[PDB]
Amino acid sequence: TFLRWASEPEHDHRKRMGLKMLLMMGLLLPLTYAMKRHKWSVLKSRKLAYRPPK
Amino acid sequence: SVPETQVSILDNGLRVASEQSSHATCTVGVWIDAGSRYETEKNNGAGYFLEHLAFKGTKNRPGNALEKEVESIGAHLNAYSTREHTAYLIKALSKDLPKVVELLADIVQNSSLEDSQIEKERDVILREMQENDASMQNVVFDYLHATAFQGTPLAQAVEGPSENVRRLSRTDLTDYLNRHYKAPRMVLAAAGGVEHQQLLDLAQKHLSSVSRPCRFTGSEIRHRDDALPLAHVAIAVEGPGWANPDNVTLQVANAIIGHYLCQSFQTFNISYSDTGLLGAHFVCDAMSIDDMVFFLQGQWMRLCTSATESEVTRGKNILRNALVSHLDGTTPVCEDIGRSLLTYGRRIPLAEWESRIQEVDAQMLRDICSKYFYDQCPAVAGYGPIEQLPDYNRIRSGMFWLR
Repeated sequence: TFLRWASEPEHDHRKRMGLKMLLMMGLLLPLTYAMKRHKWSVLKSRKLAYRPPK
Repeated sequence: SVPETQVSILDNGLRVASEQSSHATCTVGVWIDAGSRYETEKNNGAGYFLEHLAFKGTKNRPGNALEKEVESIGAHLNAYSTREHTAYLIKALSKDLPKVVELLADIVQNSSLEDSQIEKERDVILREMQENDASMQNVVFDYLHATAFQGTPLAQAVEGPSENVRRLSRTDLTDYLNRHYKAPRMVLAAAGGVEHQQLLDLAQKHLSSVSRPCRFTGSEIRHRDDALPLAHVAIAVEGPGWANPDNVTLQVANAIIGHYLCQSFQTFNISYSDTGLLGAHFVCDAMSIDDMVFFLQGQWMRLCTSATESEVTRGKNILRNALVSHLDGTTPVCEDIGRSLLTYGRRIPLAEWESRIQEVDAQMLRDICSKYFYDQCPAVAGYGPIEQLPDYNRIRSGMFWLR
């Protein structure tokens, strides 16, 4: 355990950063996905129709 | 001291209004609260096709002998149909006032729809529609109505789809006639050299027999046809309606907007019963398309944010000078009178219009413009080479400013 600590004194600090990163990404990924799906809904609902004058 | 429009509704419900003027020529019309908004997609061209059939003879005056009568006094006979109102009006002399009223009585009741004529007027209507497509601005405004009022009876056109036109019969027409021609929904309007008591007596003599959720939708419709030389684009937002007074303020704003870039700018405030379309219909070359827009949207946001007193005063003067719409001419006034009684239920005098104009200042103009233009979803209708016409996100983002 000590040698491990030696080889990475920041082990603890990092894991705290990783926990904050997972919480922030769990907050931010569905919200950015919702913004993308808002701004892409317009097209994803676009209905095309071909009306040759005939 | 505006000449008052004396009104005399009948027990049947026929409001009879008239305004007297020096003109020895008088215009008399019948307004009916019946348009394409009252049609239920199975009779989508009934009002238009009845408007074609209404001058082709009645029971008492069979065929062209009827129009021979309106040639005999030298009178002019006109009719029109909108999405909410139908009008049958005659411009004549003053001394021919009784017979004209009698003629109008036949046109609203006792009318005769000949089966022979029905086929002939179907070919007329069909052909006109088959060539109506030629008029672009009509195509663009119909597209704007369709995409703004999808799923409602306000999307469907006055003419209707060729389908219905072909598939229509006397009985159907008879229904529309017998259903939407009720006496309480009718105004007999007269303007010019007419006496109100004589007109009331004539309405009592004839015409005394007449029987007794609107939603806007923001959507991008784009009819691309690159062979056309010019492009017509209309952008609108939801209007307030007939009875909402800030229409007056919006009219001033429309005035202030005026028309400054690519040619063919314009502005409209079309009003229906508690709804409407307020916007602009420009028409232009491939490149100007966007900028004009960009241009146009900037002006709207300026009216939402930075309206000054000088342009408000200019718009008020332009609107007042626009009261000339009322003017004194028999036809225009009569027409105005016709709507007044159908929409407001009364004739608003020009002094009340002047009071509502002079109470408008810059602060309430930018307040009402922010209420109706800022951060609103518009309806867009384009026809022609409209590839450089921006799609809905760019127009929607141009409907507000980040500053």
